Amino acid sequence: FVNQHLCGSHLVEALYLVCGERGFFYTPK
Amino acid sequence: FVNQHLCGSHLVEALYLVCGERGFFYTPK
Amino acid sequence: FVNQHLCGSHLVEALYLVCGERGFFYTPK
Amino acid sequence: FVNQHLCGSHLVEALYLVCGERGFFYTPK
Amino acid sequence: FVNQHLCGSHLVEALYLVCGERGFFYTPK
Amino acid sequence: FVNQHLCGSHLVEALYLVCGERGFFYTPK
Amino acid sequence: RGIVEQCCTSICSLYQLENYCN
Amino acid sequence: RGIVEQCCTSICSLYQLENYCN
Amino acid sequence: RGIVEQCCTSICSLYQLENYCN
Amino acid sequence: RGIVEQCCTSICSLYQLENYCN
Amino acid sequence: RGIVEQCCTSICSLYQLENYCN
Amino acid sequence: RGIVEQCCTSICSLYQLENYCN
Ligand SMILES: [Cl-]
Ligand SMILES: [Cl-]
Ligand SMILES: [Mn+2]
Ligand SMILES: [Mn+2]
Repeated sequence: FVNQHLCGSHLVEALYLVCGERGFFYTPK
Repeated sequence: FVNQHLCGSHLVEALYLVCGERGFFYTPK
Repeated sequence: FVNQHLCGSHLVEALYLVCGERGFFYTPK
Repeated sequence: FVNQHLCGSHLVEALYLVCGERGFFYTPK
Repeated sequence: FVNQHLCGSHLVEALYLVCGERGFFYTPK
Repeated sequence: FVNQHLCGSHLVEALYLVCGERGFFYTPK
Repeated sequence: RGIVEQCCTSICSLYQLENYCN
Repeated sequence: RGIVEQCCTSICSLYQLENYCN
Repeated sequence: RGIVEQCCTSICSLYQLENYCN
Repeated sequence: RGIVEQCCTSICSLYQLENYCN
Repeated sequence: RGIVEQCCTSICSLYQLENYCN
Repeated sequence: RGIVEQCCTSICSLYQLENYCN
């Protein structure tokens, strides 16, 4: 995996790719 | 076909924008 | 909506989602 | 079909790159 | 059809994430 | 072309658009 | 009955899309 | 009222990014 | 006669794409 | 353990971003 | 025999995708 | 002449990003 700060829509898209068919939750506050 | 894996990449970018601080649960299911 | 600085290609894609069928102008200078 | 709403997301990212400081008008029309 | 030019945009974003510091060669070929 | 710092997945996608059918190498270290 | 079906065929506006937020 | 200065340097509300729609 | 038709079917190079800039 | 603070402000390993999968 | 064929039809997981890294 | 140092840390012209094409 990439070793970087993942922010904004990038972190979303990473979650998308990583979690796959299982899906994910994004609650940033 | 409609490709739902390529579409799902756009929708999660779109939900990221539209929900903001609220956040969202995504499931390709 | 998201409450963030929207820069570069992100601000483009936001305009795309927000304006929709009406379309938009991007003139950044 | 060709999906023009998903394609239009790519093209506006592409115009953002290619036009730069010039900018562009986009209309899905 | 499957559009390989629009798919290739996603895959190179995906390889960017997955390879990280390793990097990758891409060829739509 | 855009006159900006191109980093992360942005620089990837730029390479994608610019190099085209010839393809590209991304080795960031 | 649900997002992938509704937003991938026809365009979904931002108003349709808020229904999927928390 | 320049879009970069407005939404990229500052933060734009949804209403303020609609100003830039056609 | 126009971008969505021309750049969504066949690939459009950067040279084709500059025709749509200001 | 908040995802922004974890992966955007700090850097997350692959295992730590799987915590946020369903 | 190769990425565009394999990852554009069926989904490719991250594990399939590492095979294309250096 | 390293692509990150060239185009991400500094700014690259179009000709300089073509160096990294195959
Ligand atoms: Cl960024
Ligand atoms: Cl697509
Ligand atoms: Mn970005
Ligand atoms: Mn796409």
